[PDB]
Amino acid sequence: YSIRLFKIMGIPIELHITFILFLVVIIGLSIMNNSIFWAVLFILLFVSVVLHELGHSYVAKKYGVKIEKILLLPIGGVAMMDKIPKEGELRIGIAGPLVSFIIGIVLLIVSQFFDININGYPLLYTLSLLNLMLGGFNLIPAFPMDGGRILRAILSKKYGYLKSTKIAANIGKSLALIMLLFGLLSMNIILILVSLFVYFGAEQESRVVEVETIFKNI
Amino acid sequence: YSIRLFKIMGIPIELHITFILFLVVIIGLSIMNNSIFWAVLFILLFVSVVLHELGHSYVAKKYGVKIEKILLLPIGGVAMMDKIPKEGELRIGIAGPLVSFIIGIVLLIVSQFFDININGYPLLYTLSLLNLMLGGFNLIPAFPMDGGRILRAILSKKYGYLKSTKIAANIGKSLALIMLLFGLLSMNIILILVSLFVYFGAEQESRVVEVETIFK
Ligand SMILES: [Zn+2]
Ligand SMILES: [Zn+2]
Repeated sequence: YSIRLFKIMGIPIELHITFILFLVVIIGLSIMNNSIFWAVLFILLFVSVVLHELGHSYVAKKYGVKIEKILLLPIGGVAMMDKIPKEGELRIGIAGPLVSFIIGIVLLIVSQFFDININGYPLLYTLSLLNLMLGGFNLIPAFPMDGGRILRAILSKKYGYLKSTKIAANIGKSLALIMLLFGLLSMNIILILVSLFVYFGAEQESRVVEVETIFKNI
Repeated sequence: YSIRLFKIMGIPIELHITFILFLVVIIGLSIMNNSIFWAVLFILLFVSVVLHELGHSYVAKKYGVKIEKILLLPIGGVAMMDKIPKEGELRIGIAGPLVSFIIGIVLLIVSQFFDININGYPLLYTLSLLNLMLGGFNLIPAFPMDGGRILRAILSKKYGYLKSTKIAANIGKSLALIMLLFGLLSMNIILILVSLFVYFGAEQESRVVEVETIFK
């Protein structure tokens, strides 16, 4: 159950229940206390997320418009697609990080010649920063971050799709575990919570790929 | 210890064993098959790391400027320095990743309108990708990648340098090890190799006192 919002660049943008309930809790927590910008941030963040998962989309269309919808799950955003070529990945993958990087580098320059001050925080400036992280972070050569499909790509035709998958996927698992060890060691929920997303995000890849391979190898 | 190479702008530039071992693996890999590429890459990487360690430098000179040495790793650079002005951390740390990032994003675009083919291998394109990974990789909160000098900072104020360094550095050794077990267990040299760079990278950052010698 998603809720229509509006279509941009010819792609349906939806809001998942999980995202709405999540948003509602945020909007509410932006009133139970005066955490004003916290709510606005969440909004900017996901607006930015939209665009990132849009660039990803575009470069993809120019390969097979399996792009039906685009729903925002509280953990970022997912662009509902279908079959994805193995010789188009490397592009579709970096596609999104470019967009959010460019957007971030521009809004960054401009947010030094003009911006909007809300209780001080310069929306323009703030954003560029986020886009920059969203751009750069999605480049760590690991899974589920774009840099994972990208690293697999560069590797694929040399280590075989499954092994080259496993490497990316393995490093995720690697990073996640360590992240956990310290989120669990300093008892800092968010660290922990994120370590789990990343990790099961990497594993969900080995599983499917792997299962698949076995099925192809008859 | 490492091996002297050459200096620039009055700063000694060295090459940690990390790069020698990595060199060695590449030289050997260029005999495993009729390479050109593996040698090419080592050069591209090296060049890209230099630039990464240059951005780190610039933003630094516009501050404390305390740049005495520069150790280069295929991962990044453990540019040995001292006092770090307030806001030089956060900045000097991300300074390098941005360079590596922009350089990578630029050459990436360009390498779709023009390139240089060496026995096939497209130099510009290749490059962009290394800088992108080299940029993105250094965002992992551990040593010696840049995401550690920055994690130390955010942490520092609540634990203090001496042990606040150990923490990040410890995170590295721990991360490394695990990664090793993976590379070791799946016989994937790459994991293994990086696993080593990382580790000895933490061993070399987790230092606090170093007694050298000089012959000028
Ligand atoms: Zn993405
Ligand atoms: Zn660096």
